[PDB]
Amino acid sequence: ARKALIEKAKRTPKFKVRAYTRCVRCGRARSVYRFFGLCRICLRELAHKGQLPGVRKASW
Amino acid sequence: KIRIKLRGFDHKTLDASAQKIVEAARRSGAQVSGPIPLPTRVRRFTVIRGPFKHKDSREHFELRTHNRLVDIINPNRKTIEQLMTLDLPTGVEIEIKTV
Amino acid sequence: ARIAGVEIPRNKRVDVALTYIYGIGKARAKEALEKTGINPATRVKDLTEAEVVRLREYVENTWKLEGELRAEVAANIKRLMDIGCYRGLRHRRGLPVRGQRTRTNARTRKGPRKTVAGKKKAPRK
Amino acid sequence: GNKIHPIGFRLGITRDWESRWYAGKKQYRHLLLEDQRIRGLLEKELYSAGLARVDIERAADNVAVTVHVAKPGVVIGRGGERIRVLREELAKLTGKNVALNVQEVQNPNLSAPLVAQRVAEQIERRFAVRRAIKQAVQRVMESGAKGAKVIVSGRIGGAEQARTEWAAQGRVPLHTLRANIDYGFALARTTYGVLGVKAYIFLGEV
Amino acid sequence: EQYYGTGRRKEAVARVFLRPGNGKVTVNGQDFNEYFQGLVRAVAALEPLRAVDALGHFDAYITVRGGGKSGQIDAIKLGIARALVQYNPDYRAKLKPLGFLTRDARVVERKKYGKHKARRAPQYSKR
Amino acid sequence: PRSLKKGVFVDDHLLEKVLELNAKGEKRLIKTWSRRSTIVPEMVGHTIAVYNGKQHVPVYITENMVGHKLGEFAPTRTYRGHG
Amino acid sequence: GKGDRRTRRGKIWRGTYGKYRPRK
Amino acid sequence: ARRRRAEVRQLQPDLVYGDVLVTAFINKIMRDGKKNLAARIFYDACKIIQEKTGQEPLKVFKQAVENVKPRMEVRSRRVGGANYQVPMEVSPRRQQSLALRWLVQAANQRPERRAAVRIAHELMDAAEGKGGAVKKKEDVERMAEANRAYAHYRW
RNA sequence: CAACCCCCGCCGUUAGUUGCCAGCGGUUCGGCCGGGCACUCUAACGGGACUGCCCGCGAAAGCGGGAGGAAGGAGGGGACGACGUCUGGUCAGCAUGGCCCUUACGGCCUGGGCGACACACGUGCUACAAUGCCCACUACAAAGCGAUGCCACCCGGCAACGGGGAGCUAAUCGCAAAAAGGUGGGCCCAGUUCGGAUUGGGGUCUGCAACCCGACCCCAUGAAGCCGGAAUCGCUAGUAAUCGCGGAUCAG
RNA sequence: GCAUGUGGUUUAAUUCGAAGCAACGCGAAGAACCUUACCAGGCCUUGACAUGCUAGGGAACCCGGGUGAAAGCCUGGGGUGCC
Ligand SMILES: NC(=O)OC[C@@H](O)C[C@H](NC(=O)[C@H]1NCCC[C@@H]1O)C(=O)N[C@@H](Cc1cnc(N)[nH]1)C(=O)N[C@H](C(=O)O)[C@H](O)c1cnc(Cl)[nH]1
Ligand SMILES: [Mg+2]
Ligand SMILES: [Mg+2]
Ligand SMILES: [Mg+2]
Ligand SMILES: [Mg+2]
Ligand SMILES: [Mg+2]
Ligand SMILES: [Mg+2]
Ligand SMILES: [Mg+2]
Ligand SMILES: [Mg+2]
Ligand SMILES: [Mg+2]
Ligand SMILES: [Mg+2]
Ligand SMILES: [Mg+2]
Ligand SMILES: [Mg+2]
Ligand SMILES: [Mg+2]
Ligand SMILES: [Mg+2]
Ligand SMILES: [Mg+2]
Ligand SMILES: [Mg+2]
Ligand SMILES: [Mg+2]
Ligand SMILES: [Mg+2]
Ligand SMILES: [Mg+2]
Ligand SMILES: [Mg+2]
Ligand SMILES: [Mg+2]
Ligand SMILES: [Mg+2]
Ligand SMILES: [Mg+2]
Ligand SMILES: [Mg+2]
Ligand SMILES: [Mg+2]
Ligand SMILES: [Mg+2]
Ligand SMILES: [Mg+2]
Ligand SMILES: [Mg+2]
Ligand SMILES: [Mg+2]
Ligand SMILES: [Mg+2]
Ligand SMILES: [Mg+2]
Ligand SMILES: [Mg+2]
Ligand SMILES: [Mg+2]
Ligand SMILES: [Mg+2]
Ligand SMILES: [Zn+2]
Repeated sequence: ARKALIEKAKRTPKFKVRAYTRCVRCGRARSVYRFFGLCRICLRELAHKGQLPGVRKASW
Repeated sequence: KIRIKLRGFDHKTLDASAQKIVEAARRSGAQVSGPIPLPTRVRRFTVIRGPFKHKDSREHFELRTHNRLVDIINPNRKTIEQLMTLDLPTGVEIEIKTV
Repeated sequence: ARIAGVEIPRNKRVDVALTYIYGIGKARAKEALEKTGINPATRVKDLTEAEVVRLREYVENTWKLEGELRAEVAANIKRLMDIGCYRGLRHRRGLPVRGQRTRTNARTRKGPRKTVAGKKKAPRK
Repeated sequence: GNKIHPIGFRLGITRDWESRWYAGKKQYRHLLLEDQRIRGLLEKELYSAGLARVDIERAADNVAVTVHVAKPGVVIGRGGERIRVLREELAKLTGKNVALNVQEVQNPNLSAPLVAQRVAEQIERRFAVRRAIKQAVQRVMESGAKGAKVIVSGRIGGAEQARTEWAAQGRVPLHTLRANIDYGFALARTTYGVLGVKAYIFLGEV
Repeated sequence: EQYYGTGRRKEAVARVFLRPGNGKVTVNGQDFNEYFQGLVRAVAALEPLRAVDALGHFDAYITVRGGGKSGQIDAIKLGIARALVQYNPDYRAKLKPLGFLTRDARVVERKKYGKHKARRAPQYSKR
Repeated sequence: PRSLKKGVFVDDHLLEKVLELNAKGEKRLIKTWSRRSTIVPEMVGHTIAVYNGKQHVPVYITENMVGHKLGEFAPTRTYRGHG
Repeated sequence: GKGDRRTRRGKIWRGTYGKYRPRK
Repeated sequence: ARRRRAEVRQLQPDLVYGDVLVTAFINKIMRDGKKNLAARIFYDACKIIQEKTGQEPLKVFKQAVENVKPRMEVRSRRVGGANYQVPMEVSPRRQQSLALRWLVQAANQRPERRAAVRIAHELMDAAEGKGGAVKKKEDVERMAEANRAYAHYRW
């Protein structure tokens, strides 16, 4: 999550295919969930805080 | 004639709201097919717990969108004029299609 | 039953039998037994002498087969090396060609494993 | 790598979410990020007022941000001015009809997130860390509470050797699900580095 | 005129309808023996009758959905027993010995993370 | 291979330099970076230095080397053996 | 024969369809 | 089993003869939970047996087990030097279990091309007193009283 | 620790659509239509189990055995990790003390690399076949996913796929063939109708672009491998073994 | 035999961490360019991003040419709002 690449992330690029997601929070490139625009770290964190609505902890 | 779908995350509020609608349609002159429990669509998420390595521990989260149908056959006017005066739970979405 | 150069084996059904020729695999064979109209299920030693001839006609003439095919494949790789293209070098050095890993496996291309020395890891011995 | 976030565990059983709305896959992504931009700002702009929770309820193009605050005047402002400024700046960053109301945390001694903070400040202001804690836990039990616990961890004092201080009274049953247990976390930022304060407050068996 | 019993077994649900007469049996619009074409276990499904001696004194209209055919078998097999009692409450006495009224609680176990299979742990081998 | 509907791919700006070199009958060295370009029969007999990640290496184009892409003639990594 | 891309099993496992395991 | 003694599984009776032994054998034949194929390999092997002998396969079966059941065996003990091979008598169950296993294992050795036959033949041979089913019984019983010099290190 | 929470096993009450079909009316034989919610189910609240009952042992706690019961002695599985240990892991998620760079260790790009290969280990896939392999016909799942997408059905094509095009913001429309299984027929112990590496050739799709380095289809090639040395792993019941199915990330 | 990870070695670079159990289909729940942190080459220097400040020139913004692998570099025109 170097600063430039978070910005580059947003720049609509020369080709449709250099489209890639980062975390709306940390900017992490790698484990980013479509649906939240968050990584699997941030997901975990915000989920526990209670700030992802209707997101319960599973158990079956 | 009037068909109400009820989709929300919390099933207490979702179920409550649908009682507020089975009764609304009673005290206005009509018969009703009750609040029907449509199946519920779960979205799971399976995150590695730690930040770095350690793949052999995850945590399981889910996202449960609950679904209730309700039908009011023989739909009067004293019905509708008691429905656009309700709204009482926040995390419940309503969609009405006269089919 | 001498076709294409090689005696295909009797006792074995014709739909199989033809596989033993170079340019014939499962499909080309069963295509040939249609186009010449023959129950494939019958053994090779149970053929009309002229049934056999029909088979020899078709098979030997349409497809580029046997050592005559070994020719083209051979001189195809030969082209590639002479060209001096990547796939060329890979062919030359006896490495994989279609782009596999080489840090492990890649054995069918390099034959058996020429073990060499190596070092002492990780703490001491 | 030990204990579970006491809230997310109790969540849905004895503790509620800070955002309550529905959204399909299409919309959710952004109403989320929109909440986080709200909670990003009000958190910066209201540290002075001691703020516990930022509730975000939602309709359609409607947002009911309930802000839960120790000193509710500081949020309001003299004349009624400061709140108007927020509501406009909110409805700016949101571009929707922001409905910001204010709610008086009547007792900051039973708000974990606040107890946490009050300690962190104290730690930043260079106060004695051990005392700071016993005296916080103190104040918490004095006000009804059935159990409480504070954990400061990091470079305590100047300290080359980063250690951990902690203290508790009553019951703080982290395994008991029906236990209402408030958790809060504060981060103290210091010349020598950064330390973390967790505060657990056991509030009642349900 | 009929006697019902609802037999389930491990993601299978069987609907058993009993009507006295010959001995023939339909499952899902086919003959019992045509549905379970070459399954040995199949015969076991009609053990609840044979152990009260009412095989032949009945017919069966049955439907199953869910599970594999064997799962369906022990579900029918339950369902018939469940039905022989709505007909004759004294049959319980004959069936409970071999326990034909017992819902097999056994079912597929949740795959658990960090295993390959719920139990099948991944291999530790060498050092 | 490349789908047959969309023909073959050459970067317009390499194809450019050659047409000017052909429609003037000049045989002056070219340098490019686009390894990724196919080889139309228009390139034949020319010499193209191509990038291999470090330098441009000349690639005399003969007839038989047409179906391919330029990159096939400048390897990208350097190998000797293991010592 | 799950590695054999000329069988039903072959395509079953590769998740593809072909001559040797067609749709309808 | 460290706390309790493990309690033997009660098998379901066979679907044709009723003998639980039948089933026990069947299970040992099957693999990969392929119980249907197994039964078929069993019951078809009975047909060959009922054919080529005339009597009842159930009993040729229940006989071919007595003639593979080993009356005692060697187990292992280590004392004060190394490991002297110790003899020791074999329980009710362990006999029955060793038998079924050995029947199948060496039935599967036979040259016969087809399974049902291979079972049918070994299930016949052994039922008489020949074939490597018994020769691996007459083996574990051999070492029973060939190392009876060490038969005082017992448990 | 246990318990309060979730899932599974039995029954209840409320609920009848997009689910269900038991008797009945009409049928183009499709629950298709009438009609009905019985049943299945769906999913929200509840009941039920306490060593309660009987026998035996025991001061007691509790243990063994039996009866009724769907379930019996924690009924099966989950979530839940004590004070602390490891100067454990991570400054490359984020945050942060201190040190270091600032026309360079910052930033943009194009190309290359992370994919290199005398070799060695770790985890796994597919096999070495007849309790199998191939071809055809014929059954029985669950859980998810999808209106920028899933793509039914018609057409061209050996096929990947392409052109046309209906339904579906989805218990309705779709992905969707479940595979093992069943019935028929083939092969007959063979490096084979076992195995499907490797390579030659011809195509498809995505993508600005498949040389380095994509997957897929078809033809041809048909390597090692005939059950693995010393060592060594997993699992105690719906478990192991075996067989398919879905999803996240994702143009691929 | 092949798929992946790793040790090593090689390389202009083979980015980096993980190292007995508790590293090794692990961070990676998606490396052709992007990702991308490495290498080569061509580029920018209040900068791709924040809040400003002193001095001059400008409405903001919109479209076209040259050169170039792109980035960048040079250049032409339209436009005059608000207090
Ligand atoms: N985690 C752990 O405890 O060890 C487990 C296992 O890996 C051991 C490991 N074993 C092997 O390699 C063997 N296994 C098969 C391959 C080769 C080899 O034969 C090993 O390396 N042994 C020697 C080697 C050696 C001979 N000479 C120097 N300098 N080293 C060693 O290094 N001992 C150390 C010591 O002498 O202090 C070590 O720190 C130790 C302290 N206490 C004990 Cl006990 N061990
Ligand atoms: Mg940073
Ligand atoms: Mg991408
Ligand atoms: Mg764990
Ligand atoms: Mg601890
Ligand atoms: Mg700590
Ligand atoms: Mg399973
Ligand atoms: Mg389950
Ligand atoms: Mg693993
Ligand atoms: Mg698997
Ligand atoms: Mg150009
Ligand atoms: Mg094959
Ligand atoms: Mg003991
Ligand atoms: Mg009728
Ligand atoms: Mg109807
Ligand atoms: Mg319940
Ligand atoms: Mg007692
Ligand atoms: Mg507990
Ligand atoms: Mg350290
Ligand atoms: Mg890598
Ligand atoms: Mg090896
Ligand atoms: Mg066609
Ligand atoms: Mg199509
Ligand atoms: Mg089949
Ligand atoms: Mg057959
Ligand atoms: Mg060989
Ligand atoms: Mg062999
Ligand atoms: Mg165990
Ligand atoms: Mg899969
Ligand atoms: Mg997908
Ligand atoms: Mg590395
Ligand atoms: Mg580092
Ligand atoms: Mg990958
Ligand atoms: Mg790159
Ligand atoms: Mg780049
Ligand atoms: Zn993040």
